[PDB]
Amino acid sequence: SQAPYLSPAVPFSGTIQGGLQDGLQITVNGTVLSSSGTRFAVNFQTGFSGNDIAFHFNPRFEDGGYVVCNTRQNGSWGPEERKTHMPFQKGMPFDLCFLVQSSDFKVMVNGILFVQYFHRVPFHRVDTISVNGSVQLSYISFQ
Ligand SMILES: OC[C@H]1O[C@@H](O[C@H]2[C@H](O)[C@@H](O)[C@@H](O)O[C@@H]2CO)[C@H](O)[C@@H](O)[C@H]1O
Repeated sequence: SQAPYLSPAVPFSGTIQGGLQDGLQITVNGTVLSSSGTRFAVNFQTGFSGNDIAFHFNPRFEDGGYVVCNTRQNGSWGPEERKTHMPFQKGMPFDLCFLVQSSDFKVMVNGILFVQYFHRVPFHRVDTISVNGSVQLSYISFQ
């Protein structure tokens, strides 16, 4: 029920005005760049530190393309999960939707379930979404 971020410049760090509460659905619509950059990441975190990211979703256009999901606590990366699926094209706007559940995040890419990720830390300590890399952001919205 929070008014969306329209065309946010991309290194971006903005507030989830009440934190992640269960049921919440968050769309990130953007478009991957053809710059030399070969990664971007959408991070759900505690604050603007970026030292503790409950859920780091990091698509990479290297090694053939693969997305890495992980969780940062006090500046130290837990074990990754990887899909080798890569749901994005350079040059095409994705509708990327994170749905918040009791046990997990369900990440839909263009309304098809891409990965589901199980919370390692609790989710209602998360107050900030940040995005960086070779992506341009049309919008981030809250539902
Ligand atoms: O796991 C998310 C972070 O990975 C970092 O690099 C990893 C690399 O992914 C992995 O293959 C292994 O070699 O350990 C590295 C530790 O730094 C990224 O640089 C970071 O941005 C996160 O994406």
